[PDB]
Amino acid sequence: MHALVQLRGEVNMHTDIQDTLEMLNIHHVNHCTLVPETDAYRGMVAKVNDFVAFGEPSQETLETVLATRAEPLEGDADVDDEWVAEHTDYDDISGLAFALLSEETTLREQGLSPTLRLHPPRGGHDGVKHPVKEGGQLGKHDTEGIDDLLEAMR
Amino acid sequence: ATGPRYKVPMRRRREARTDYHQRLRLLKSGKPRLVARKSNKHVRAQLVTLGPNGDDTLASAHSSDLAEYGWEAPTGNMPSAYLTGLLAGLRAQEAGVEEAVLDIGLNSPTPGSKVFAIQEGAIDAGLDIPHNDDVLADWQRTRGAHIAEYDEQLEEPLYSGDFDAADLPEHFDELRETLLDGDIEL
Amino acid sequence: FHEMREPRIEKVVVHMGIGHANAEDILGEITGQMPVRTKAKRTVGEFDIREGDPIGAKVTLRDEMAEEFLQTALPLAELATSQFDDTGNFSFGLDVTVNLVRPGYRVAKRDKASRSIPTKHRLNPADAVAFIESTYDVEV
Amino acid sequence: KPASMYRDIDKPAYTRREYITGIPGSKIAQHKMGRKQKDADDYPVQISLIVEETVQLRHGSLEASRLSANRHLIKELGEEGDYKMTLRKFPHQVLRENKDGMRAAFGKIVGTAARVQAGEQLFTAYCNVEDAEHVKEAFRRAYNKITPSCRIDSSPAGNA
Amino acid sequence: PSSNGPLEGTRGKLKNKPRDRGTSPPQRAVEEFDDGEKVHLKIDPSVPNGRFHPRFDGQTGTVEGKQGDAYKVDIVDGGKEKTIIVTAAHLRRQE
RNA sequence: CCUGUCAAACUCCAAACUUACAGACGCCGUUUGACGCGGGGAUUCCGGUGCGCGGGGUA
RNA sequence: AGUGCAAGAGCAAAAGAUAGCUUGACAGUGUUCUUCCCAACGAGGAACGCUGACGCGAAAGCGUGGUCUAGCGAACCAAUU
RNA sequence: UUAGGCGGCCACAGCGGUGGGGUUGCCUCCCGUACCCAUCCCGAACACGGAAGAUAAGCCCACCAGCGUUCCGGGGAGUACUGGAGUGCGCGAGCCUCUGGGAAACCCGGUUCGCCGCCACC
Ligand SMILES: [Cl-]
Ligand SMILES: [Cl-]
Ligand SMILES: [Mg+2]
Ligand SMILES: [Mg+2]
Ligand SMILES: [Mg+2]
Ligand SMILES: [Mg+2]
Ligand SMILES: [Mg+2]
Ligand SMILES: [Mg+2]
Ligand SMILES: [Mg+2]
Ligand code: NA
Ligand code: NA
Ligand code: NA
Ligand code: NA
Ligand SMILES: [Sr+2]
Ligand SMILES: [Sr+2]
Ligand SMILES: [Sr+2]
Ligand SMILES: [Sr+2]
Ligand SMILES: [Sr+2]
Ligand SMILES: [Sr+2]
Ligand SMILES: [Sr+2]
Repeated sequence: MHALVQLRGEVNMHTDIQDTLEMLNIHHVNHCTLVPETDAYRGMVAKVNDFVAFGEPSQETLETVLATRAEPLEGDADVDDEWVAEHTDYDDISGLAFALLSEETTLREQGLSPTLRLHPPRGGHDGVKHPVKEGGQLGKHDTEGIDDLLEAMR
Repeated sequence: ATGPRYKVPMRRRREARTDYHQRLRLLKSGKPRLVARKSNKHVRAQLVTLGPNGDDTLASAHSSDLAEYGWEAPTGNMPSAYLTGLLAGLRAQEAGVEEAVLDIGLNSPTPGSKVFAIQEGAIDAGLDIPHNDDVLADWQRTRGAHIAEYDEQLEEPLYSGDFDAADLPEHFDELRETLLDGDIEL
Repeated sequence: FHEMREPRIEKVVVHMGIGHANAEDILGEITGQMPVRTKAKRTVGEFDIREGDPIGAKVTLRDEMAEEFLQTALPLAELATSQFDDTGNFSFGLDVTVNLVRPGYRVAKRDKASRSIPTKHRLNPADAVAFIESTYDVEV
Repeated sequence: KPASMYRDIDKPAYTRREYITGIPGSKIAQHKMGRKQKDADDYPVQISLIVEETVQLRHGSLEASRLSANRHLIKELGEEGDYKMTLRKFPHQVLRENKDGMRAAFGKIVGTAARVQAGEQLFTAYCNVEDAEHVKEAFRRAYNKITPSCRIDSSPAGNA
Repeated sequence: PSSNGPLEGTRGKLKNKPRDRGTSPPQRAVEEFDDGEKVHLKIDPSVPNGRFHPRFDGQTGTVEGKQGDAYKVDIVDGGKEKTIIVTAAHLRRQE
């Protein structure tokens, strides 16, 4: 399971690439979604590779982001362990995080919006003109690299 | 053979065994094919149908299995050819086949020949086959009369082994008589 | 093995390449059977622009007709090794061509499952000179 | 005519002589110099002139450089010296010039040039350890008459 | 294009690979398809008749009946539905 | 035999890629009716630039 | 090679050659595609049917002109069946 | 299939070569022209009639790789080329990095001297 965050805006990006992001439920910069590692999904992230940051987050990090940015399919009801327990097939955020990372369920299945609307990266990110290996923030990240980014955008 | 761009003919073409242009025209009918073939000593009739991995023979008769019904005579002649077609035809009727188109392969459409005798034989068995009566030898020749008269110009028996001296087209009648009959064990 | 390997005469082709015919008559007498007209191809400067038109005549003899002819024909020539083909043929002269071959030559002349004769069963100038020379005359 | 007009590969390959007429003759006198009756194998030293940039070289330049190169080898090793040099490229690319404004401008044929990718050997010489510095000097003169910068690379020759 | 005839720009698609040259096997020229069957359209260079417009080479239509021995194949050209008359010789079952 | 070079109107080879159809996933639609169909009203048929691929031309 | 003529393409028990026979270069009426990719537009063209009448072939079958893509013309008026 | 017929794929099947096989069996070569039929001339072929001989052709079985072909390994080569991205480099033609794909020639070693279907048959 990979966490996907759009880091580059829609202006001037190929339409078929913008549509791909929308099919992955991301319609804004800094919006994040969790995608199963399938051959079908793999082609999609590969196509959006130059306008996004992605990788597999750690259990803890996922839990931090879910607690802080997860939302109900509809409504403003805050999502905490109690919400999780009283609305999902899990006991608390941790149980959800584990099931997601192991690809057993999806935010939608559990009555949660497929998107995590993150905050701008505190302290800024590594730039959107170069990939990770070159010192930028675009492309596939380390579990640690992805964790660093997601946390800065908690 | 010569190089990368060299064009080798289809196998059945190299072997000089199948006229593909005639085959196509044959298959365009949608009907089964009464495959008439001949050897120096024997004659073969097959009812063939088209198939996924190749042709499908639904019924057949070889001049050899003629003795099986009382034939002590040679097998590379007119009476043989006719009766062979009739046997194959009869068996064809058995398996459900009702119509056919004559496929004489690489043989010539010579009037009165054996491939045409095979066809008259198959037709008499009740099979519907597009044909032309005036291209078939006349009844007597089919019976084997032409060979009787030849043995008339005797001085030395036409046949080596003794099946008879002046031969017998009447034997043709017996066998045909035996086939047209129901009892027969096809 | 030798029986189905010993050479034989397939055909004796006697022809007169003229160039415009009247000569048919003699060939008919010297050979014994009807001759055939010979047409030419391609236009020819030598007032031979007409494509299909009599220019020669030939006769193909087989079996007895062939030998009965060669009997009183070969004595008229002075056969030489050079005058022999690579297939075991030879012609002298009015032309007289002799086509020699082994038993099952038909394998390459029939309509069904025809096949080209293997270089082993093909006749040779050497085996050719012999057979012939082994019958009323001398070689070189 | 300046080379700036043709040195770049900014046009389709135009070589088909069945569709092109009036092609001027090449000014290249020879492609094989020195002792051509001998093999390059019979020599201890082999030095080539390598073009550093991809370019087109008009036949007029090939002849000037080759000439000034071989000319030196003749003056230093003799009109029969024990060496051999090869110009391995041929001017296949036909060039045009539109010599009436921009209307129907397809140019008339005016020459030929050889396309050379960077890193390729334009010339290659074979000599004896003695004349090694003479062949190197011939190339110094040759590359001064062709568009790109070149490398004088020494192939077989471990006599350093 | 310099001209607009039906065979304009068809050099490649209507030319046989050297070894596929010569009369084609009769089996596929006699093949029978059922209505509804998906069939790929591809003209056989060696077969003169029963062809469709070259522009449709590569389509994968649906047999929706026949006319004489030829088949009526349904396709969607861009956004427009068209019916193509074509003989088995230029058809192949899908999958 | 050896040795030196090529092709927009060459090809024994041969991509990336584009493309028909289908299944799967995704997204979307069945009160926001999608897809498709019929009808009313247009405007429009001087375009330009960057990037990629070009063709002409010294440019 | 040849296959009337550009070019590209097709063709070998043939689509080429020779021989013989024949007039389907036929009447009526359609389907579809093309013309005009997508996407509406005429004449013209092609492939594919049905009906009628025929030619050749043992027969399957082939023949809606020439192996395929150029060789074409509205309304009004006239002549013709 | 101890030799046959009709095929599908249409060279992995081609080219070339070696060895083996047939008394009433099979296929042939083979013998022979009264008939059906046949040759612009020839029973050569086509067609018909038939068994004295033969396994030399063909054919079938076993096999050989030199040429041609198919596929595979290792090398060439993740090279050549390339879809997506870049305030990376270069006076510039152009190049580079990241990401996703990925040859061809050729060399070397294997594979390939057909596979399969239906019918008939000591
Ligand atoms: Cl036969
Ligand atoms: Cl069409
Ligand atoms: Mg909400
Ligand atoms: Mg920055
Ligand atoms: Mg092209
Ligand atoms: Mg007027
Ligand atoms: Mg008039
Ligand atoms: Mg032997
Ligand atoms: Mg710069
Ligand atoms: Na004549
Ligand atoms: Na073909
Ligand atoms: Na029209
Ligand atoms: Na044998
Ligand atoms: Sr240019
Ligand atoms: Sr320079
Ligand atoms: Sr394209
Ligand atoms: Sr036609
Ligand atoms: Sr004979
Ligand atoms: Sr400059
Ligand atoms: Sr790969």
